[PDB]
Amino acid sequence: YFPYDYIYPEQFSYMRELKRTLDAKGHGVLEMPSGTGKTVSLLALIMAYQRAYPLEVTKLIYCSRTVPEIEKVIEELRKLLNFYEKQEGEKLPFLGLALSSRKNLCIHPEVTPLRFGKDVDGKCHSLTASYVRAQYQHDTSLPHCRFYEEFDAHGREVPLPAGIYNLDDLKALGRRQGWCPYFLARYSILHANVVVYSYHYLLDPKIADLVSKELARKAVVVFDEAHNIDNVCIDSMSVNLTRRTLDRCQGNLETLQKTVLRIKETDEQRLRDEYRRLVEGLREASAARETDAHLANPVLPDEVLQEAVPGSIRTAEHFLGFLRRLLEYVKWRLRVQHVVQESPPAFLSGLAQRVCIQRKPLRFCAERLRSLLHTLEITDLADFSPLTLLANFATLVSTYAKGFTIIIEPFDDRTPTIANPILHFSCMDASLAIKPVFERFQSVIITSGTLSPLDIYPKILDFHPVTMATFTMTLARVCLCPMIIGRGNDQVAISSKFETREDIAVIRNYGNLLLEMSAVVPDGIVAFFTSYQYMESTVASWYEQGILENIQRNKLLFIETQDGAETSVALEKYQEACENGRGAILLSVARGKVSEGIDFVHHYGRAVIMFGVPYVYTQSRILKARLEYLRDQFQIRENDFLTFDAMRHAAQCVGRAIRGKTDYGLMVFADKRFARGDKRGKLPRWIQEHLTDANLNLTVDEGVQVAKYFLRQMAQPFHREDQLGLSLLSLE
Amino acid sequence: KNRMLQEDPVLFQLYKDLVVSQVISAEEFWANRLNVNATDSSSTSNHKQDVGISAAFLADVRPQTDGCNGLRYNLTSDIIESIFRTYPAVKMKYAENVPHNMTEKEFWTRFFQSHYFHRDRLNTGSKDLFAECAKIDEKGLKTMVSLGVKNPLLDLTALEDKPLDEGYGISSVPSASNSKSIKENSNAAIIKRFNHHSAMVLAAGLRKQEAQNEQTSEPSNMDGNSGDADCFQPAVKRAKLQESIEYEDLGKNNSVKTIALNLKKSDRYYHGPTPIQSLQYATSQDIINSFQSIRQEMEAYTPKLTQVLSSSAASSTITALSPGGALMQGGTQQAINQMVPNDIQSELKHLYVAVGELLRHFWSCFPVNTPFLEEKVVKMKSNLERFQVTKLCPFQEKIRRQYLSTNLVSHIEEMLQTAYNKLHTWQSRRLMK
Amino acid sequence: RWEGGYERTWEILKEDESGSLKATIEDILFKAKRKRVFEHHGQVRLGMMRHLYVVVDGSRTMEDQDLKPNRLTCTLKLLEYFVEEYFDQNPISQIGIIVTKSKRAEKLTELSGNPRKHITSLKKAVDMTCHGEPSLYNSLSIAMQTLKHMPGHTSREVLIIFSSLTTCDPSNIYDLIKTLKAAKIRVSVIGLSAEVRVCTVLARETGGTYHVILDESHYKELLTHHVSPPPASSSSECSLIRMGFPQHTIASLSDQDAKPSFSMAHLDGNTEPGLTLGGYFCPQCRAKYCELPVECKICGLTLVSAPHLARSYHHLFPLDAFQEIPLEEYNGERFCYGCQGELKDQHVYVCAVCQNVFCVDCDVFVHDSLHCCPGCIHKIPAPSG
Ligand code: SF4
Ligand SMILES: [Zn+2]
Ligand SMILES: [Zn+2]
Ligand SMILES: [Zn+2]
Repeated sequence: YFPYDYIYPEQFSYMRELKRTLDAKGHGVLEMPSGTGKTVSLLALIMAYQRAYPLEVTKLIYCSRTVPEIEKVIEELRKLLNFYEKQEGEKLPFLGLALSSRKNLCIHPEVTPLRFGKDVDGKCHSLTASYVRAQYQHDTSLPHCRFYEEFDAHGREVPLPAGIYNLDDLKALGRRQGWCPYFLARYSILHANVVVYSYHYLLDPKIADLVSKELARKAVVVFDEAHNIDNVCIDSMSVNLTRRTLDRCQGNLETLQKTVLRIKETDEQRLRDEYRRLVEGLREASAARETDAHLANPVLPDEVLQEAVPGSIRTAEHFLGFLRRLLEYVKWRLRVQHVVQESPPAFLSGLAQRVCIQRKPLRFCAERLRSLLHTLEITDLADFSPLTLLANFATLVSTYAKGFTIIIEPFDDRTPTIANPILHFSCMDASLAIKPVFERFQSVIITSGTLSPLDIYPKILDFHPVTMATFTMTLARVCLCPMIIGRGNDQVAISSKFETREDIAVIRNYGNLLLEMSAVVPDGIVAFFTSYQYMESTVASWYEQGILENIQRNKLLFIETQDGAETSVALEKYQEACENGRGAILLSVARGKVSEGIDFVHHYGRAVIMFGVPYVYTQSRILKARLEYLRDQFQIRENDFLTFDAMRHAAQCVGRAIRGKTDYGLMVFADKRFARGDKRGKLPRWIQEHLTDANLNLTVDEGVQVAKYFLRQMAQPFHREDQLGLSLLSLE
Repeated sequence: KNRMLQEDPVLFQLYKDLVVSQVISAEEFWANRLNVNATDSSSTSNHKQDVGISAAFLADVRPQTDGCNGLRYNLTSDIIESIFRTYPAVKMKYAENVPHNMTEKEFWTRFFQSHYFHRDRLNTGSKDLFAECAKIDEKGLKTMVSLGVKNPLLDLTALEDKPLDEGYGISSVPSASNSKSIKENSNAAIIKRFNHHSAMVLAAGLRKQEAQNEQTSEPSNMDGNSGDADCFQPAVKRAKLQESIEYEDLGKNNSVKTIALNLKKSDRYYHGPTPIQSLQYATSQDIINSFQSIRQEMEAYTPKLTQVLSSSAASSTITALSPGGALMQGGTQQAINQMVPNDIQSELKHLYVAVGELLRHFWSCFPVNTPFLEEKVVKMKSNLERFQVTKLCPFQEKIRRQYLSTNLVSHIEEMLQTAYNKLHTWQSRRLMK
Repeated sequence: RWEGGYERTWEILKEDESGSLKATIEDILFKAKRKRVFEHHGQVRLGMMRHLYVVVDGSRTMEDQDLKPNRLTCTLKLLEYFVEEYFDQNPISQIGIIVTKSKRAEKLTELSGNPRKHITSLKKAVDMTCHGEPSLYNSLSIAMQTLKHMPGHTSREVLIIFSSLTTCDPSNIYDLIKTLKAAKIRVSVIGLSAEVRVCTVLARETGGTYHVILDESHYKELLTHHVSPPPASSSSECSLIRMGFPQHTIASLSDQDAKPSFSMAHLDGNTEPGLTLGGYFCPQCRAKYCELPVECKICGLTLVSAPHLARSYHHLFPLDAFQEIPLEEYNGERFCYGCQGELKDQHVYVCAVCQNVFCVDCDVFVHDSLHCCPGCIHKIPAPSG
């Protein structure tokens, strides 16, 4: 049951956390210090619950947010697999399925090395179940999808795989025995005992990626770092719509008509046999691997699509419905570009004036979009991809709009002119994204190492039996140095009151507080800016005015790019440029997606400097409806979460460098807003012993010697740090 | 080899008399003198501000790139050279525009005046380096693809083609993105300029020793803060075992040295009937006898008045108070007998000891018949005549007088002998053909 | 706020047990602040005839004060003491003073044992600018190529004085691990008030011991920790042969004053540029020059002088320990077995074998100056066999 050595008295602090949340079917919220193996804590009891079957049943789904750390989950549990294996004697059967679908896909050297995921998987599925489903037999057009054919033969066969694999395993096994990740995974979902994949993949309302069978008997799912659920769920149902998309769609309108015109009865009587079968008994014909290729369920919590074949009986008639839609939709676009308008169910009502038959052909469209292409089975998917966007949209507008939100954003965001207007359909109820989750599941446990206010689980608007505060001791001398700055000499203004471009007199001493941090602190630092143009504003005075003149002389600097390609470059450098004779401080952005998937080690990356209040500051009026609805839920929330949204991202970013429990961390706080907000947002285990013991308005020049005093002592021989042997009560 | 013998006049003064007194050749001079300092003494001109410069100067290349309109050309590296010592294809580009800017001094300003500020599009040569660095980053792009682990460019891409989104997350900039078009253009180039300066490590990391493993992710990464690996393991009884046997040998042979043994047991044998204890009986009797004799101190009142034993005690005092007849003035020809041998023969003799130590060295292994090289077995023969002849006229120059000569030649014949010892001992191990 | 809060730090410190006996326990805590790490020795195996390499970071880190007016002033002054106390303890060794300054490395004093040469070098090293950045790669280059030509029967250890800065040197010093791991050369650094992970990985990949400077007292401790010849890695050597026993010469043996001075450019010996009158004599060159218990340049063997250097470590290993009791077994007439006094600060120091009563000033005098209990004498040598 892997105590395996001194475990820094925590597994016992989490032992009863399982036994309360699982034996009593507790939903459950865990605080966890960033300095704790996210699974060595959790899975060691979870895999212990896998062996300890209660009445009978113990499922496992797990998810996280980044596919390298997904494999890092897998990585040491293989020894945990091996650990008790020798100890309990023999070895029982196991499976953990890393199912990163859209990522690793085809071994074939022609399909494979085209860069993006979705379009190339469209080439794959167009080849498999659109070319070799339409043109079944053949020699050259059939090509060579041997791995899918191997799966079809293996469907009759019953193998038994080994343990949990990776995305590089099925790749090398593609030339050996594996029949490719997509289907070997379908056969392994049949008897899966543990699934790990992305937090995103489950939470796709666009294509409803139903992972298991809907079996809520004991559906046992585990959650780590589940911080920005809104930024998942609302963005999971967020619908962007380009004018350039529509005109391309306008161009393949009559393009598809030419396919209709050239086909007289060949694909048309193919429809006629089965469109009659659509009327007689309803059954999907694209339910092979095309169910996950097409919009599985845009609006999942519905009863059924009972009266399919909506007010539309023919195909060009159905095509005219989109002519009735799109051409009206640009009429619902182009005039509307003068005023931002937030009217979600009023739009569909005014649409009902314009659309002749509504609310059934709005909801029964995206399949009849697809199915009238399914009798074709011709059009390449990336060509058809901006169209599937559209029949997704009014389908979403058809069903869930009165609780949800329509926003129209034509004006200046990377367009200085009006050259690309856009609108968006957001949802608002991440609850209603996670209510079907909860109804499909048993009672499933969030763990977030950043979540200090427990009051934000009712921002998820849900119920909780178990929600406490995890308190761990530190006989490791001192876990960390949290250091709120508040300079008095250079007069702290670190919140953007006079904003990131309103004055540079604020900015005259962020270099000073950094270079001295650079001068003292060795061994690589990853700091967090607010945004890319903020970052662009950050270094804007830094070149022309004299700033780097000692900064490059002390360590070096790793610019992270708006483009993720060049952003991954310095990364290749930073893991190297620290581990050689160079400190090489990396420079980065909190809210940007450079802040996940890393888990910095004492090897490289052991200090973080705050820069400003880490709040949104960018997207207009996505607030107000989201604001007023929680004001329709709890009514004093303007002040409230608009603190915590910064805070939930802060230690999400900031509290990352410390792992194990001796790994160090210098998480200083250059901030103007600290009085309650930083204190509310910091962990109750972390405000208590460490944050502002007697160090609040710590001018950097004074705070210089703090880290000096910190490290020099803390780099002395560590004879023993909270050594546990046998069980001696202690009772916390 | 010749700049070595000219910049150093002391070693040249050593190198003179092998040509002046014709001791050895230059071929023999660089055959057995240097041989080690070819790595040690030549370790100055090669390093020179750490060559294979990757992460030493690169910290200071940007702050020390400009003092003034002509603040350049310090020494060798001064402030321009290691800039050239990193860029290679860009060094070919420098060579391309030196005639474009005519004067090299003009090039030093022009080629670096506009590239320093924002952007350099005035000359083909400046544009050559400018366009190349975009290709360099394009070239640097391909190398980062080959590593491809712990790189969330992979991990980010899986979440954006899937809904066809995160193009709005790019296109969502606040704060007046309408009418400037200045620093938007500028800063990304400075972003690009310092990423060049960042990849200038990468542009010089290949210079190190080509530095390649490119990271196939090594899928273990076992978080080992625990475990107690405890890297060093001494104390498996190594000097415990020495102490058990050497003090045992210091027990059974306690100081078998010069006076340390031979006087020791000889007087222990003189103790004689000590196991018989008849001497020890009389001892313990004499322990009991003068037991009382000390404490009374009437016998030890007058254990002083023997002026009979003062005169002799005064005598060897006075005898050692005046030693006489031992050449009080022992020097006073030594100044002449210093400056004449310490003009050449201090260095001349040193010509031998740079060689004769190696002459001891090849014979220090020769009967094993391993270090038996033709380079060495005739180097036995080579300097043998090259030294023992060239001393004979320095020997014969000082036998101008007789007792002025015969004192110092008692001490020089070791040089003749340690030569002939080696030669004499050479055939004690008779070498075959 | 802070005008009170600056003096809330004084409120508790100044105040104590009031009424009577004030500012008393504050002095007791200062004595309770004392008594830091004692010895924790007891080792075996290796440590013999070291060949040390002083490596000095000369950088801009020296300009910070932090202990002294210069960090070299903290460094350089006690190195002379470290030199002398080394030559006190370990004369069978020699030390390479090598200085890094401006991204290069200058082997300042060669690998040798002549103290005055080393100390005046430090006295020359006073007015050093320490311009430029540290480069260890040039330092290891000298360290390789010099010790490359040393025998494998030599102890191969390197003492680096690093000012905790960026290790500013190219050319794959991470690959110098396998260079020097194979070369069986140990490398020990201590960081000046901070840590370098790569250098910390270097020493933990070495077997050399790394530390961080805490204070000037603490600076002395690790020097003192590295005075002792440490048990380095196994399979270095066993023996070292042709240890030349010399002769002193009086130059008055048979022929009284037949030579005005025994250094006239022809005599066997007379190595260094100075006049001499005959004091010494080596076996193999038969080298007569100024007396030196080290080695020579023509016989090239080791001028061993046994009572000095074959005596120094010869009792530096075989130590034992005492014990402490606060009790009162009043052995003597409330006395000490050594100095014969009493204060009774409950540290009645009893030997492990002969079990004799000592004080701190008798324990320190053993454990720093006498290095053995003489109570074992009269107790070992009488039944010894
Ligand atoms: S099915 Fe398996 S092989 Fe065939 S395309 Fe998709 S990956 Fe490439
Ligand atoms: Zn000799
Ligand atoms: Zn005592
Ligand atoms: Zn004793």
